Amino acid sequence: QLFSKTPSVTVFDNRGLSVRDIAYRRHPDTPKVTEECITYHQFDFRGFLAQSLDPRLNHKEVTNFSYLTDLNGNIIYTQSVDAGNTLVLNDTEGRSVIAMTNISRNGKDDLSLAVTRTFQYENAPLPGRPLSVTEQVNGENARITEHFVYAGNTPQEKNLNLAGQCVSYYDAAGLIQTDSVSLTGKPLSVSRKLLKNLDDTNILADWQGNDTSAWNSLLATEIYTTVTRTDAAGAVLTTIDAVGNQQRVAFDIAGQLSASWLTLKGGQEQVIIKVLTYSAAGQKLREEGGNGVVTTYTYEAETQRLIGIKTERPNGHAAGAKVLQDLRYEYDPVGNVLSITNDAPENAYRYDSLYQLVSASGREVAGAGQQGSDLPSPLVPLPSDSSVYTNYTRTYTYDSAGNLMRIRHSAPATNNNYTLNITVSERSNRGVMSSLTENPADVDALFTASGSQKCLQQGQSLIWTPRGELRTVLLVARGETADDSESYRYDGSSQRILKISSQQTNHSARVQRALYLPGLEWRTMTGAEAENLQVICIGEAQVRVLHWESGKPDGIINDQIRWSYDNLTCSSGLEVDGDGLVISMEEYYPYGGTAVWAARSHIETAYKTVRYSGKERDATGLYYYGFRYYQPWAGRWLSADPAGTVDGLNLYRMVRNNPLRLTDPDGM
Amino acid sequence: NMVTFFKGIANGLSENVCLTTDDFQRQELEGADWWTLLSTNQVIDDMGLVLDIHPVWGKSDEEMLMEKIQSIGVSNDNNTLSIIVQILIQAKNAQENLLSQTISAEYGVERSVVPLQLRWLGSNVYSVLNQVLNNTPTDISSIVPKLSELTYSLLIYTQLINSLKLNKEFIFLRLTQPNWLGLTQPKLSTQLSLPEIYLITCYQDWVVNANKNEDSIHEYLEFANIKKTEAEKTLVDNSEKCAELLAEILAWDAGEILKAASLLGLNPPQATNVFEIDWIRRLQTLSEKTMISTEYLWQMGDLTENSEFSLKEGVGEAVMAALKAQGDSDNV
Amino acid sequence: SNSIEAKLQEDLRDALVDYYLGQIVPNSKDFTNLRSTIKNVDDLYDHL
Repeated sequence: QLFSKTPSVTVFDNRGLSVRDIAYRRHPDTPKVTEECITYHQFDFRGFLAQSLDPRLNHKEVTNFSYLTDLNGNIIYTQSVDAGNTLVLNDTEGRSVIAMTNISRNGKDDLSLAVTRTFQYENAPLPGRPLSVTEQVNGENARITEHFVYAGNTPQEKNLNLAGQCVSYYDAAGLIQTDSVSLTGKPLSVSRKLLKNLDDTNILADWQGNDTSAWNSLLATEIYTTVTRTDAAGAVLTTIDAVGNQQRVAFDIAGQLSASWLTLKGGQEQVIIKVLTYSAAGQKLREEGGNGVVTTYTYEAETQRLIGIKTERPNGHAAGAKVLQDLRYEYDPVGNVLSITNDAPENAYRYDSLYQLVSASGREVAGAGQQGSDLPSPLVPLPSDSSVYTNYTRTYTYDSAGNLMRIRHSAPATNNNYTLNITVSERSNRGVMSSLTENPADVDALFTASGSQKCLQQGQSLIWTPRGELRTVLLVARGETADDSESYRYDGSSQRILKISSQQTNHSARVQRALYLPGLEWRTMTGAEAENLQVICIGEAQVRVLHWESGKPDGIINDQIRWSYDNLTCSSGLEVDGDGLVISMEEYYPYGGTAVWAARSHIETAYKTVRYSGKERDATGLYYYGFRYYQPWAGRWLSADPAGTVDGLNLYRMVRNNPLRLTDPDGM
Repeated sequence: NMVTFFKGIANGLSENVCLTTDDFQRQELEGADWWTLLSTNQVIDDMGLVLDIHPVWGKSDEEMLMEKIQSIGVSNDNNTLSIIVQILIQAKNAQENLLSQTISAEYGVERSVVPLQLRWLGSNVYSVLNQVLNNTPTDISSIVPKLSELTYSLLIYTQLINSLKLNKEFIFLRLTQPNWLGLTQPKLSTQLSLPEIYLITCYQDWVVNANKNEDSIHEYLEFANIKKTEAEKTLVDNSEKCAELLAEILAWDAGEILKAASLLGLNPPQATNVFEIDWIRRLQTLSEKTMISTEYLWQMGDLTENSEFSLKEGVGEAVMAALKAQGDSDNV
Repeated sequence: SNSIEAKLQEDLRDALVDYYLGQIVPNSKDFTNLRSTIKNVDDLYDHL
């Protein structure tokens, strides 16, 4: 095959370190040229890499990195033209001491933008463990972003197995009072308390001075503790989100999951499974949830390349024999997909020799329009029609370096053809769809000294913060009104513990506040009549469930349970009730634009936000991927992470661009 | 592209750069308006803009702004003068920085050296602002190509300087001291010829290869060049002192160097132009090759000239002496 | 190495040799009658 003679090579100095990258890359439809897909790598007299480049900068003769090091030669203070000069600094004993980034490009660069965090520790006799850390505003005030209050060794602390342990991680978003632990070292309870008002966007969550005798002003009434009991196997015996949600699980003779039963807040606990069958690889095979459908999955047993999946309501079901789907899938030697189809009409794909995707033709639903920063309406009810998902072609294009060019498309069924084109920096990964700016050198002015974007999707309000975190935003609004804005709390582990959005100006004043906790999302859309409702981690990958405290639905029960098809990409593309009828079916390009979006009923729109990639949508259409975030109109991160250096040069390098090249989306 | 330059510069000039009568009738500024005085003794434009003088190592920012007023003295008060210097320096800083921020940094321009980039174009910030107002050409039609030619020559200068990884002091002292270079010509800015380029080469080469700091070299060049030309000629003393200093810089015999100057007929002996040091250095390279008496190394030129034998046999024996002594140093 | 120049002296041998054959043979006021001596080695004995 013409794919032959595309090898990768590595070439070394006499020290024995690879002085360049080598591949042999060909665009298949113009096969005469194989690219100079090779690049510089340079290492010091200590054998440690000083430099590497985009080849496209090499004849431009401008450097891309800096590294600075100690005796023992570890990196200290270091820069790239995308990441910016950045520091984390550590003890002799490697304990962290301080962290800084967001420093300008003249060389006299301005550390008054250092965004500082610094760390504080035990003293003798105690071993020197971190009792605390503080933010410092660069050039300004420090505030104690957390404490890690280590226990003593009282008989109490023995009992609780908290001997010496952090009984109180006073923290961003409040306190977790770790307050019992097992002989198996597993925790057994911890009082997660929020802030005195967690939807207060500006109370510190910083823990200055003597002790919580002060910070009682700052910790919540929301004493939303968790409690736990454990097997000797360490698997969960039970666990209880002390607001009233709880869980139990059981396993086979070896240890695979056999059943689980999960109490929704103060309710009964009920089993999720009706029938179960795994593969011997422990992967699934033939399952029936409380949904009561036969679903089955079929794969290359050597590799679990799923050749297909079938679902029906079985013969003799409460709603009789009814096939619901029958998907089939096709794969290459290394295992890249090439096509998929289903019945109850086909789609197909192409890649560079690099496996860099280039084509993704298929079928997509009429009337959805050309993709914007939106989710359309679903087709409702679910079309039985053979055609409304009309056939189409879509394609991808990419830089010599790790950057996209364009997505290019035809909708011949409707002549709705168009192309998307990206403007990108002369000198960095800074770049966006050309209607934001067409200028590939103006475009680089638009990003922070930490390479996050200065302003939102089309210039809307945004602030980035310590832990790097974006923390307030104006997703969309009228006349610059704040009543359509959004903001977050997260803990020091960046657990996105609370949403607080407004969408209420001349509107239903149901303040779009939602908590997130162990086992729990608590949407609290307060004040029209407050729509206050919990949803629980029925899994994680999850079945899903709902409970109104207020703002009850029409025609719909509280505590209703539904299963969903987190597919080969975890993409939750279909949702089904306890009776084997589909609520909704939806699908999306690799670019994450929707191919299809449909439901059997209309207000079901309100009930589903975790979707493509299996990830949560943020409100506009972009996904909360899970620490970073994904924009589908651009088909990109809307978020840099220069920590991707471990795996690629581009701060916004999305994935190995056939995304199915890789397994598991954490969304950082 | 050019329109976006004129965009920021045309508005910001009128906004902030226009220095005013009240700026020179401030609470401390009693009596005659320094604004008028400098709008008479030309230092401030009728648009209030600073008449930006080119930087040179002969002086400094405040030294220049001080002399600017002290050379005539519309006010004798050191206080008023000094604070007015503070005022005009903040104004000039804003003026110059604004022009730096406005110039398409996308040109690959380091904003920090924009005024000296201008001075290599001969031009200055003030004349830039003058042309900026002459059309406020934030439009494609009013931008005359004479203006864009500057950016073009900047494309040249920048691709060069970006390969150089230049230091501002280099260009500063360069334009300050072409008399220290091999050339001092009217429009080098455009002639941009090989001699200049080789001067750059050997200059940067010496910089990286030298044993000591760049300013220690500038000190050598002051103590040799300016010192020799203090009077018509003035520097018998620093023959040895410069030779030893350069020996510290390059690790070779000061005496040998002095003799090299002697056979070059350079009086006073101090080799003090970049090309002179480079030649000397080439002599050192020849020494690093063969360690022969540079007297003879130079005498070797006559060998090509035949026409006589005694010198030939002499230097021939000299080559044998080199063979034995240096070979022995290569082998023992 | 001195070996480099160590050729020169053989050249000098050749020079002497020719100075014998070329100059001495016709210009020898000594040995003006006697000839033979066609080969270098000869005078190594005869007078050298």
